[PDB]
Amino acid sequence: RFLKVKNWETDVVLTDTLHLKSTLETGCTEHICMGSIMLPTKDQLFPLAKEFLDQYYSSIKRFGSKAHMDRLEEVNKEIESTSTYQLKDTELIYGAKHAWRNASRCVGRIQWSKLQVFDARDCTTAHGMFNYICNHVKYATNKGNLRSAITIFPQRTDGKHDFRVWNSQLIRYAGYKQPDGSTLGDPANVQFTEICIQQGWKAPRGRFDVLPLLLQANGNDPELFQIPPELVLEVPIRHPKFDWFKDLGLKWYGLPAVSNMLLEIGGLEFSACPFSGWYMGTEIGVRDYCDNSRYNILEEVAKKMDLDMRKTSSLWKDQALVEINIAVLYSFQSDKVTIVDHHSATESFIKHMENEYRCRGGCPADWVWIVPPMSGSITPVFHQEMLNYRLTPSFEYQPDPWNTHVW
Amino acid sequence: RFLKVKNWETDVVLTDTLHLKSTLETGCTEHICMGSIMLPVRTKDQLFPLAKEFLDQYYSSIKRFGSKAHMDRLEEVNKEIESTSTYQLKDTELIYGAKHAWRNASRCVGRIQWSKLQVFDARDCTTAHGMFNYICNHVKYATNKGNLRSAITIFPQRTDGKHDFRVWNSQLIRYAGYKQPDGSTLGDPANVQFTEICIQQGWKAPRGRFDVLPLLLQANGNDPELFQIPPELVLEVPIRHPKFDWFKDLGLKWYGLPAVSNMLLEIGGLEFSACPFSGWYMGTEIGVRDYCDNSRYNILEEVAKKMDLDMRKTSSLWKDQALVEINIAVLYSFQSDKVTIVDHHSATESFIKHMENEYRCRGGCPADWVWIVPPMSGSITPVFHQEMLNYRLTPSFEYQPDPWNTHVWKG
Ligand code: HEM
Ligand code: HEM
Ligand SMILES: N=C(Nc1cccc(CCNCc2cccc(NC(=N)c3cccs3)c2)c1)c1cccs1
Ligand SMILES: N=C(Nc1cccc(CCNCc2cccc(NC(=N)c3cccs3)c2)c1)c1cccs1
Ligand SMILES: C[C@H](O)[C@H](O)[C@H]1CNc2nc(N)[nH]c(=O)c2N1
Ligand SMILES: C[C@H](O)[C@H](O)[C@H]1CNc2nc(N)[nH]c(=O)c2N1
Ligand SMILES: [Zn+2]
Repeated sequence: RFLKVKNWETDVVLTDTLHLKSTLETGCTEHICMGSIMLPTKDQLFPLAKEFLDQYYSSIKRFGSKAHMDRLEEVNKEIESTSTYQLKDTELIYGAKHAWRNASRCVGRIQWSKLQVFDARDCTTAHGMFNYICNHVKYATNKGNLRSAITIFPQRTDGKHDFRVWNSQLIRYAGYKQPDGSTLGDPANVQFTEICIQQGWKAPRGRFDVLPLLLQANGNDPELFQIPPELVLEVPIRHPKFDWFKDLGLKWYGLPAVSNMLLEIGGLEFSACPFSGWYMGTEIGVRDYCDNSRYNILEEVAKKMDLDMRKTSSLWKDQALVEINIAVLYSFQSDKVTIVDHHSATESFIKHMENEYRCRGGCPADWVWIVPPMSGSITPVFHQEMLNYRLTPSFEYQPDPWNTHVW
Repeated sequence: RFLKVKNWETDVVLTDTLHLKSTLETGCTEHICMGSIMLPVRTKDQLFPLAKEFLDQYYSSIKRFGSKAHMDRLEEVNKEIESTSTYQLKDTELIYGAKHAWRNASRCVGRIQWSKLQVFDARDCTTAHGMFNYICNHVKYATNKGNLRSAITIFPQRTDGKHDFRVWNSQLIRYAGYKQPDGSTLGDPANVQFTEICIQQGWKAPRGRFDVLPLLLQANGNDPELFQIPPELVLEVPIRHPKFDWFKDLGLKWYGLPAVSNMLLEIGGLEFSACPFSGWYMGTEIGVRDYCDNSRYNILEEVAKKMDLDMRKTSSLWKDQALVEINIAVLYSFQSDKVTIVDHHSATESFIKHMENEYRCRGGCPADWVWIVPPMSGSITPVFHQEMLNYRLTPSFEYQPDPWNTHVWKG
C-alpha cells in the first residue's frame, strides 16, 4: 500500500503513495505479469465527473469551497438533464496536461506543464478540422523550434457522431507493396496507404511520400486533404564523418504528432485529439530506420561501412546501428530542428520522477517503454525500478476507425 | 483460460495454457504492475501437497502417472514426511527437479539448453572442506579447458533452518573489491562488502584490480571457512580487440566460468540452499554490465578517450560507440582463446526458437521481458518484439537473503 522503488545505480529510494489513487486495471494479476503485452450512462458519468472536479479544485487549492460544490451541482444538473456535460476551458487545459502527466509510457513528461491546448470543440466539418490541424502543425513546428501542443475536437456523444483523424500520425510516409514482392516506402502504413488510394489519393509512389490527412467530422465519411508542403518540415539525413551517408537518400519529418488516441477527461471522451512534441533520436534511428518491418536499412548501411557481415559476433548490426543514430541527431541539430538524444531524455525523466515523487507522491512509469531501444543499461532508466499504474485523465488506444465506421 | 502472445515483427501468435499450473504469486495486482521490481522450516501440513504435486509432475514426464510405482512412491513419501517430518529425493527426481528449475527460470535467456545439465549430488557432504572438494570438481568439470559444460552441485537440503549449507560468495569465481580511503574503488565495486568479510575472516588480500576471491563455505549451519580455488582451475581471458592494438594496454581480463552460488533451489517443498550452477556467458554480461555500469569497472570514459571520440556532448553518442567496441573486444577474446561465449544476437534468436517449441510441447514458456532483453541493442534482437507472460512454476530458483545478515555465529 506504501511502495518503495529503488535506483540500483545510485541507491536512491522513493516511496509511492500515488498508486492508491489508481482507478483502472492493469492486465496483471497475482498469478501473471502482463507488463510486456502491447495492448492489454448517466450512472457511469457522474462518479467520473466528480472524481475529476475534486482533483481540479484541489489543484487550485479550492477543495470544499462554494465554487467547487457549485460546479459539482451545475455539472450534476447538466448530466441528469442532457445525459452529458461540457468542460470549462480551465478544466480542459488541466485535463489535457494531466493526461500527459499520467502517460506512464512517456519518457518526456518533464515537459508536461508546458502544453499549448487548442480548443476546437466548435468544429463541425472535415474542412474545419483541416484548418485547425494546419494551425496546429504551423504553431508546433515553429520553423524548427518545436513546441508541445494538442488540439481537441468535439467529444463523443451518441457514438455515431464521432470525430476521428484516420491517420496514426498527422505526418507519415506512404507504404506500397510491389509485384517485385517487397515494400516501397514505410511498410507500417501499407494498409492506410491503400485506404487513401482507394479513397481518391493520387500516390506519387516514392519512398518518402507524405500521406494526405483523412478526416472524419460528426460520423461522416472521411475526406482527403494534402497538408501544405510548406508546413511539413523535413530533414535530409547526413553523417558528420561518412560522406557517402547522404547518398543513402534518407530523410525524416521533424514533427511527431500522434493522432489516433482517445483522450478521457472526467468521464468524457475526446476521440480526436492530435498531440505533438518532438522526437527522441532513437525513435527514428533505431525504430523507424532499422526495425526489420520498417525501413530496415541496417543491411545496406553496414555494406557502405565495409564491416564483417559473415558472423553475428562481429556486432556489425550494432556498429551500424550506432552510426545511423549519430547521423539522425547530427542532421536535426545541423538543421536546427528540436530533437533529444536518449541519454539526455532519460536523465531528464529521472529528474522528473524525483520531482513527482516529492510533489505528487509518485510517478506511474512503464519500464518496458521508458528504456530506449538501444544502449538500455548505460542510460539511468535501466537501473530504475518503476511502478506502472493507470490514472485519469488519460490517453488510451482505440480501434482503427475503418474497422468501426459505416459508410 | 487461454492467453495469446504476439510477436510484433513476425505476427506469430502463440497460446498459453501452462500459466494455469502456476501457483506462486507475481508481486503484481489488477491495479499495479511490479514487472520491473528487482526482488520478488515448513510444517508437515504445507509439505505433502508440495510433495504430491511435484511427484505427479515427475511421474507424468516419465509416462508412469497412475502406475503402481507412482502410487507406492506417494505413500512412501507420505509416511516419511509424517514420521521424519521431511523426506529425501531419489537421484532421478533430483535430476529432473534441477532441470525443471532451470526450465522454469523466466529471467534466463539460456534455457534452450535446459535438458543438458550435469547434476552433481553432494547430498552426502558434511563439512566445508567437503564442500570445497565438491566445488573444485564442479569448477574443473564445467570449465573443460574452455569448452564449457553446464552443471549444478546440490548440497544437503534445509532441515530445521539452523543447519544450513551455504556458499557465501555470490558466484564461485569473482574479483575482490577494495574501497580506498580517498573514496575510490580498486577491483570490482560490486564485491566490496563480501571482500571485507573475507579480509576479516583471515584472507590475505593481494589488493589488485583482478584478484580472485576465496571461497567462503558454511556446512551444516557452522561458521564459514575460507578456501582458495587452485588458480590452475580458474580459466581467465585477457581482453583485446581485433583492430584496436591499444585495447590490451587497458589491462582487462575476465574469468570464463559464470557460476551462481547464492540461489535457493526449491523442489517438491524441499529447500536446497547451497546449489551452485554454472553455464557460460552472454557477451553483454561482461562487456556492457561488468565493464560499463557506473557501479562496476566503469571503463567507458577511458575507452572513449583512447578512441578520440567527441566527448563534450552525449549527442555525439560517444558512450554508445565505446560500448560497442568493448563488446566486440569481449567476444573476440573468448572466441580466440576457445572459451565458450555467446553473443546477444545469437542468444536471443535461440531463445525465440526455444520459446516457440515450448508453447508447442508444453503449452507455454514463462518469460521475463525486462530481463530477457539484452542491455544493449534491444530492438535489433527479436525478443524486444516478443510479448511474454511471466509467472512462477516450481520447481524453481529463488533469491535468499545474504547469509551474513542471518547467520548465528558460534565463535
Ligand atoms: C516533448 C517532446 C516529447 C518527447 C521527446 C516524448 C517522448 C516519447 C517517446 C519516445 C514515447 C514512446 C514512443 C514510441 O516508442 O512509440 C512516448 C510515448 C507517449 N507519449 Fe511522449 N514525448 C514528448 C511529448 C508528448 C506530449 C506533448 C504528449 C501528450 C500531450 C505525449 C504523450 C505520450 C503518450 C500517450 C505515449 C504512449 C503512446 C502509447 O502508449 O502508444 N508525449 N513519448
Ligand atoms: C548455458 C549458458 C547460459 C547462458 C548464456 C545463460 C544466460 C543467462 C543470462 C544472460 C541471465 C541474466 C543474468 C543477469 O543479468 O544477471 C540469466 C539468468 C538466469 N539463469 Fe541462465 N544462462 C545460462 C545457463 C543457466 C543454467 C545452467 C541455469 C541453472 C541451471 C541458469 C538459471 C538462471 C536463473 C535462475 C537466472 C535468473 C537470475 C536472477 O534472477 O538473478 N542459467 N541466464
Ligand atoms: N506495429 C508495430 N508497432 C506499433 C504498433 C502499435 C503501436 C505502436 C506505438 C507507436 N506510437 C506512436 C507514438 C506515440 C507517442 C509518442 C511518439 N513519439 C513522439 N516523440 C511523440 C509524438 C507526439 C508527441 S511526442 C510516437 C507501435 C511494429 C512495426 C515494426 C515492428 S513492430
Ligand atoms: N546488486 C546488483 N544487481 C543485482 C542484484 C540482484 C541480482 C542480480 C542478478 C545477477 N545475476 C548473476 C547471474 C545470474 C544468473 C545467470 C548469470 N549469467 C550466466 N551466464 C550464468 C551463471 C550461471 C549459469 S549461467 C548471471 C543483480 C547491482 C550492483 C550495481 C548495480 S545493481
Ligand atoms: C512486445 C513489446 O512489449 C514491444 O516490443 C514494445 C517494447 N517496448 C517498446 N517501447 C517503446 N518506447 N515503444 C515500443 O513500441 C515498444 N514496443
Ligand atoms: C530496475 C530493473 O528491473 C533492473 O535494473 C533490471 C533490469 N533488467 C535486467 N536484466 C538482466 N538480464 N539483468 C539485470 O540485472 C537487470 N536489471
Ligand atoms: Zn505486471
